[PDB]
Amino acid sequence: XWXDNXXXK
Amino acid sequence: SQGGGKKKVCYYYDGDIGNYYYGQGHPMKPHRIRMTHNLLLNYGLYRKMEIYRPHKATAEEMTKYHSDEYIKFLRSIRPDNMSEYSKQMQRFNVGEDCPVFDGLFEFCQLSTGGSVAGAVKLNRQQTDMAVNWAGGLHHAKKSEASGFCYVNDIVLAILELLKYHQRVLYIDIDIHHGDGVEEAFYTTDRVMTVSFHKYGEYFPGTGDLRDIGAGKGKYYAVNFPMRDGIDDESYGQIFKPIISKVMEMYQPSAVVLQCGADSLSGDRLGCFNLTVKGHAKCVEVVKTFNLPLLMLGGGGYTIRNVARCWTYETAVALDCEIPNELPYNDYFEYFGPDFKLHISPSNMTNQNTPEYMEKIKQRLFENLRMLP
Ligand code: NA
Ligand code: NA
Ligand SMILES: [Zn+2]
Repeated sequence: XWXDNXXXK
Repeated sequence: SQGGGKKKVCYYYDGDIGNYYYGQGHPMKPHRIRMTHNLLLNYGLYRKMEIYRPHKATAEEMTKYHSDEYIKFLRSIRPDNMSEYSKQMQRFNVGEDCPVFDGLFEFCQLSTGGSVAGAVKLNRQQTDMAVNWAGGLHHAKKSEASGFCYVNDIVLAILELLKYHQRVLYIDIDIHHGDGVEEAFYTTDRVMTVSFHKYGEYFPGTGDLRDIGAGKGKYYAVNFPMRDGIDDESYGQIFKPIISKVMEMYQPSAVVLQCGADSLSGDRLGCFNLTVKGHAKCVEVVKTFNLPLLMLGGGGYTIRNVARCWTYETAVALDCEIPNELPYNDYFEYFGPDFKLHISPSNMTNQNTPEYMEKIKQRLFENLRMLP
């Protein structure tokens, strides 16, 4: 959810 | 009875909810709930609804869904003893996206307490609607945290409604997929979960059109995948017909509506192009069916628009028209440079073609036809 770099997040 | 009239609203808020801090740079700001509360007070909306302070939900109330091992970890973990729980932090998905902060468990108690108390107030038929903007944490799983959510207050509040309601309807207009609520009731027909969300290289990566439930819950999970930049007109063209078709086929006796504001235009994490009026249109559509309704919060990370959205949606629930000129409040500078209640959409491209919206809706009606 917060940020990018895989897994969405 | 005919399905109308002004509804009684019970509003849940704890003045300490705005002091919990996720950490520097973290987009989840519980201060937005205090801004929302202070804004609707200066609008005078406290005269039209009953304001309650929620209790702190105990670990016993949370274990009605969550595992004992996961809840006991939430009571124990603190910023001063993270080194001892470094293994348990990874097991329960705590430390990065869902960080450890001071009063973490208390924040979960206040957020959950408002939701379960609203469900009790609805079960006892002492209100028509219950509002808990601190709730709506739709990502929390049975034994792990996710998407800034630690305890899934929605699942606990719906389990409370299932004591007196045979069928409960969950609607999720957060820009992210309501995976936690959908997973909890994926194999039962007593709860139908309807989620509108962005799909494709986006958190949490679930919510495909072809996810309709399993077992006895097959065709009782509805997901509308969307692309970037959807506006009020495209969103309103599909929400009302799909919700109307769900009410006809499923016929619930209670409704839970998660009103995540991160689907608004200009959200720090969202990429939709909705306005407050387009977002609040979903509230008054669900409201027209005159069923016991629990309104919860959720996402929303441009906090000045979050305070706008949930204040207006509270007035919509109260059927009270409030002026676009924002009254003075303790956070008046947050709403510059316009100091208006309603927002305007951006010039971003709506990648949701009208034919795409019509095709996804048509395939969802096929699934709804498989209900008894
Ligand atoms: Na959603
Ligand atoms: Na279900
Ligand atoms: Zn979200």
